[PDB]
Amino acid sequence: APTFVSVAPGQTARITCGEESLGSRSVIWYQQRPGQAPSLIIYNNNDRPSGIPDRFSGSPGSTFGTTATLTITSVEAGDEADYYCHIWDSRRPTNWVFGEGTTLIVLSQPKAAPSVTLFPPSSEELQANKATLVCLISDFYPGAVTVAWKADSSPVKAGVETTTPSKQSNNKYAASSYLSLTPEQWKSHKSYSCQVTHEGSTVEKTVAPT
Amino acid sequence: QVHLQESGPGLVKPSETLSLTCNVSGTLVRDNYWSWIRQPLGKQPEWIGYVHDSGDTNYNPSLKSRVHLSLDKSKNLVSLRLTGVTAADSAIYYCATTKHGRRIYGVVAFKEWFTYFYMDVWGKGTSVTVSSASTKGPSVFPLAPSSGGTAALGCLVKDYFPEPVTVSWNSGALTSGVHTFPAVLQSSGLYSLSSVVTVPSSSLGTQTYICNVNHKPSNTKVDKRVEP
Amino acid sequence: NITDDMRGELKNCSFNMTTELRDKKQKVYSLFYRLDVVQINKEYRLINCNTSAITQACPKVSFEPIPIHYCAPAGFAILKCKDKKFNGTGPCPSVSTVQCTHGIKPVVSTQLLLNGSLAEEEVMIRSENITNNAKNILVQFNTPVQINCTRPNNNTRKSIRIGPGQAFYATGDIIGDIRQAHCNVSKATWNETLGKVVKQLRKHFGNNTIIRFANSSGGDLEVTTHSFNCGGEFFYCNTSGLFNSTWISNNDSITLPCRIKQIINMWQRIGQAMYAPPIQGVIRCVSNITGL
Ligand SMILES: *[C@@H]1O[C@H](CO)[C@@H](O[C@@H]2O[C@H](CO)[C@@H](O[C@@H]3O[C@H](CO[C@H]4O[C@H](CO[C@H]5O[C@H](CO)[C@@H](O)[C@H](O)[C@@H]5O)[C@@H](O)[C@H](O[C@H]5O[C@H](CO)[C@@H](O)[C@H](O)[C@@H]5O)[C@@H]4O)[C@@H](O)[C@H](O[C@H]4O[C@H](CO)[C@@H](O)[C@H](O)[C@@H]4O[C@H]4O[C@H](CO)[C@@H](O)[C@H](O)[C@@H]4O)[C@@H]3O)[C@H](O)[C@H]2NC(C)=O)[C@H](O)[C@H]1NC(C)=O
Ligand SMILES: *[C@@H]1O[C@H](CO)[C@@H](O[C@@H]2O[C@H](CO)[C@@H](O[C@@H]3O[C@H](CO[C@H]4O[C@H](CO)[C@@H](O)[C@H](O)[C@@H]4O)[C@@H](O)[C@H](O[C@H]4O[C@H](CO)[C@@H](O)[C@H](O)[C@@H]4O[C@H]4O[C@H](CO)[C@@H](O)[C@H](O)[C@@H]4O)[C@@H]3O)[C@H](O)[C@H]2NC(C)=O)[C@H](O)[C@H]1NC(C)=O
Ligand SMILES: *[C@@H]1O[C@H](CO)[C@@H](O[C@@H]2O[C@H](CO)[C@@H](O[C@@H]3O[C@H](CO[C@H]4O[C@H](CO)[C@@H](O)[C@H](O)[C@@H]4O)[C@@H](O)[C@H](O[C@H]4O[C@H](CO)[C@@H](O)[C@H](O)[C@@H]4O)[C@@H]3O)[C@H](O)[C@H]2NC(C)=O)[C@H](O)[C@H]1NC(C)=O
Ligand SMILES: *[C@@H]1O[C@H](CO)[C@@H](O[C@@H]2O[C@H](CO)[C@@H](O[C@@H]3O[C@H](CO)[C@@H](O)[C@H](O)[C@@H]3O)[C@H](O)[C@H]2NC(C)=O)[C@H](O)[C@H]1NC(C)=O
Ligand SMILES: *[C@@H]1O[C@H](CO)[C@@H](O[C@@H]2O[C@H](CO)[C@@H](O)[C@H](O)[C@H]2NC(C)=O)[C@H](O)[C@H]1NC(C)=O
Ligand SMILES: *[C@@H]1O[C@H](CO)[C@@H](O)[C@H](O)[C@H]1NC(C)=O
Ligand SMILES: *[C@@H]1O[C@H](CO)[C@@H](O)[C@H](O)[C@H]1NC(C)=O
Ligand SMILES: *[C@@H]1O[C@H](CO)[C@@H](O)[C@H](O)[C@H]1NC(C)=O
Ligand SMILES: *[C@@H]1O[C@H](CO)[C@@H](O)[C@H](O)[C@H]1NC(C)=O
Ligand SMILES: *[C@@H]1O[C@H](CO)[C@@H](O)[C@H](O)[C@H]1NC(C)=O
Ligand SMILES: *[C@@H]1O[C@H](CO)[C@@H](O)[C@H](O)[C@H]1NC(C)=O
Ligand SMILES: *[C@@H]1O[C@H](CO)[C@@H](O)[C@H](O)[C@H]1NC(C)=O
Repeated sequence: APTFVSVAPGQTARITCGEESLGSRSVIWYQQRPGQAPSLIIYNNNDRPSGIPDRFSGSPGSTFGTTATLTITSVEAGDEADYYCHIWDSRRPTNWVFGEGTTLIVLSQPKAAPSVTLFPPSSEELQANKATLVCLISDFYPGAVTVAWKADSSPVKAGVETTTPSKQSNNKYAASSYLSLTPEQWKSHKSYSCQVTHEGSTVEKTVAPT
Repeated sequence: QVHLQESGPGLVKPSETLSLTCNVSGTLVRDNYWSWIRQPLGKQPEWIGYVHDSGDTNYNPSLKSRVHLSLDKSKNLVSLRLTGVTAADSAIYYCATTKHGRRIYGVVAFKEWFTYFYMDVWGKGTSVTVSSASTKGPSVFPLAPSSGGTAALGCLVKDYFPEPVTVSWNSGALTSGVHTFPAVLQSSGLYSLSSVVTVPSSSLGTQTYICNVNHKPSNTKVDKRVEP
Repeated sequence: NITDDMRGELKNCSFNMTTELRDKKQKVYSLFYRLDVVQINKEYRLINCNTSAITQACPKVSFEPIPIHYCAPAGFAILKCKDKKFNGTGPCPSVSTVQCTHGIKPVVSTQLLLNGSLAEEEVMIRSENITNNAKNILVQFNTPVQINCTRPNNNTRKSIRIGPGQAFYATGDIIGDIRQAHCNVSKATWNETLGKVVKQLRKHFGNNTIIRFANSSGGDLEVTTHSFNCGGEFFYCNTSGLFNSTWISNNDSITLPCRIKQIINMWQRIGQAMYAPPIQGVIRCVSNITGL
């Protein structure tokens, strides 16, 4: 369902949305910055309102048998957002659902190394005398990782709770691994490890009590 | 300037009536068209319908027999009602002005044209989550900083039910480098998430990092200060 | 896509058909006009089922009116009146003899005379009995009235095969917008022509009289509408915007809604119904209104 178009800064980006044109169209384009509200970019095929630079152009709604194309000249880092389209065709009913968006990405991303972070249990939880090791995994593509905890050199069998990968408006997938232990278990072994196996590599980070 | 503000309950029980309100400032609600657009997490915006004076008001055929719109010209605001809500209505509802246009392709006189609508000035938007639950509260624990010139710092929301939990930093004064991870459903039936922030190690300050944890089903507002 | 006032007009009919072999049938669809079909108790039928047979016009021939000179054999002659005011009955002062008449195009049309001979000087009014209101009044123009008729429905010809040998040309899908045929008449030209005709009408029905124009009172489609042929298609245009006036003793185009019929029975003929094959491409035609 999701699509991506990666364009080098300063080049020209092209975005395809919606089905093929059947009659005279009036495609309305919208831009949705991550974490913000969709903003109007081009209405009536290729008419831009006040505030939108002339770098954003849309395909004329007079060509029968072609898809809606959004051309973005002089691609800059600020244009990295989602783009949706509202197809207004004279042969199709009123579309109450925007077309599937296309993500515009800054040039370059061949693979993403997972960024693991291991946190020891807090002193406030240790006074409530509960323990949980946290292994945060982010900025990894594709979303398919396996977490294996280690007590010194011995693997940990139970107490492992791992989330399912989930991308967030980028290639960055999210994954959290928790390991519930007791205050006696934490002070027992010398150090604990969080070995995360992603694709072909395995990153290992440790933690030692104080 | 045209300022739009959306506001609703935020939590609506199943099979209830969702009521939202779009406070408009800068213009009158009688001289413009008003449309509502909702958007689930990770999906494309779905047009709900447009309302205008003189009875010109249309809805979405898929939600035709459940949605109701109105315009309060005395209080200058836009209202919204959605009867028989389900889990599919949990989304971010936006309120936007609507300008009409006429696409002419034929000879005009033979009605060989069609009117297209487009929203130009949107609002901040409101979050609506549909859930029916008994209670419970979360336990927030600070994650002490530990390690290039950079350092990590975060919080942990342990044992809560149900989703979600809104976690902000310094009352929203830190949005660069914040990564909130999705919670995990343990075998006990309680969720638990974590939120980390990549900050430069040069933080003698003390640059007070206080994470704000909010859990609406329990009215949970927890301010936790993270210190090395 | 709607509204409810568009009344369809075009119907998308699906039906059986005999193929080349006399065994398996053929589930094919076509696109007929409402004037061509009629429901029966949605199931429809051709409007000419319980009237006569039907034959499809061959796509090779054309219905283009070409000038035809009528000539007389040896021993005969054709007399021609060459006066500028011959209102067409009685002695003619300047008579000439000819063997063959000028090129007369057989343009079959009603109400509006198309592609005819222009009159000389003043527009001419001819009637067998002016006091008789049952005899038609043929009006001949001096200046031609420019009329433009178009078919904004550039169509597809499906060649479905009713073998062995025979082949029916159905109407495929429409490429573009669903538009209806229409005819333009220049408002200024129509005003000057009507104002020039009413001045000749006052010479026979009293000098100081009121002449009011109304469209047809009713009947068949061939009389209530401007029936004619253009590009192979048979148009029937609404002439209610031309004959809607009231003249006392003393800048755009007028568009008229035109319908299209494929199954016709012209000359009030029963026994032979002709199916006009669909014509590909937008049909545009510019003609001269030279009389009424
Ligand atoms: C018999 O009489 C009848 C009735 O008198 C005649 O009917 C006429 O039929 C023709 C077609 O046969 C129609 O032509 C079509 O007209 C539309 C509408 O044109 C008018 O509106 C335009 C839009 O106006 C708004 O937008 C502009 C631009 O921002 C604003 O400035 C305005 O303020 C408005 O807000 C307007 O732009 C037009 O002006 C331009 O065009 C005319 C005509 O060519 C010129 O004279 C002008 O000088 C000026 O250049 C006009 O005012 C057109 O939009 C149609 O063109 C589009 O569609 C074609 C088919 O779909 C397509 O191929 C074209 O490329 C063009 O598409 C372009 O524009 C679209 C919209 O902007 C884009 O989406 C698209 O991608 C592409 O960029 C078409 O020309 C007449 O409207 C119609 N007249 C009436 C009164 O009904 C008939 O012709 C007569 N003769 C016969 C039957 O023989
Ligand atoms: C009253 O009097 C006027 C005055 O003539 C008359 O107008 C004439 O209208 C008809 C339409 O009914 C015209 O005949 C057609 O014209 C079109 C368009 O002309 C263009 O092409 C030529 C090419 O050189 C140009 O010079 C010209 O300026 C135009 O640009 C032609 O395309 C038509 O050609 C086809 O149709 C004929 C009949 O169907 C065929 O016999 C002919 O061979 C052509 O057929 C082939 O080509 C088709 C093209 O697609 C193809 O699809 C076919 O399958 C086939 O292979 C046709 O000639 C004419 O142009 C008008 N007169 C003038 C002077 O322009 C009115 O019709 C008349 N009114 C009445 C009621 O009779
Ligand atoms: C009225 O409705 C009819 C319906 O038939 C339309 O006719 C078709 O129109 C389309 C669009 O012009 C034609 O598609 C064109 O095909 C060309 C190639 O065709 C040849 O090659 C194929 C094999 O590839 C053969 O099968 C075929 O028989 C031909 O021998 C393309 O080259 C065309 O592209 C070029 O022209 C278009 C503009 O037309 C440009 O935009 C392109 O960039 C490119 O330069 C085109 O794709 C189709 O062939 C027509 N069919 C018939 C049967 O004629 C009319 O177009 C339509 N008219 C109007 C005014 O609406
Ligand atoms: C596709 O179909 C829809 C649905 O019918 C079309 O929308 C309809 O458009 C007409 C014309 O604008 C509307 O009629 C209106 O009625 C009100 C009644 O008060 C009147 O005030 C208006 O002036 C107008 O005449 C009709 O309400 C509207 N229907 C809906 C459900 O919105 C639409 O135009 C068609 N085409 C496209 C491209 O959507
Ligand atoms: C029929 O169509 C023709 C062609 O478009 C029209 O003639 C045009 O008239 C305009 C206005 O006077 C001129 O600017 C063009 O140069 C003319 N073109 C040609 C080819 O003659 C004519 O006016 C139309 N008539 C009607 C009644 O619609
Ligand atoms: C088209 O559909 C409508 C709605 O069902 C129906 O009432 C009508 O009879 C159909 N046909 C035409 C020609 O409108
Ligand atoms: C023909 O029409 C009949 C209607 O009874 C239908 O059952 C059949 O599928 C159609 N097509 C053919 C090829 O018979
Ligand atoms: C028609 O022309 C007559 C005579 O010149 C006139 O009195 C009248 O105003 C004209 N009609 C229009 C609509 O121009
Ligand atoms: C005349 O116009 C009337 C509308 O006033 C219409 O009902 C009638 O069908 C028209 N008749 C002809 C012959 O055009
Ligand atoms: C002809 O046009 C007139 C005026 O629009 C209309 O009242 C009448 O009903 C039309 N006649 C037919 C048969 O459609
Ligand atoms: C005829 O013209 C008169 C005067 O403009 C107008 O009031 C009337 O509606 C017209 N009739 C039709 C059928 O259009
Ligand atoms: C029809 O009228 C036009 C307009 O003057 C003229 O150019 C054309 O020659 C006329 N056609 C004839 C007289 O056959």
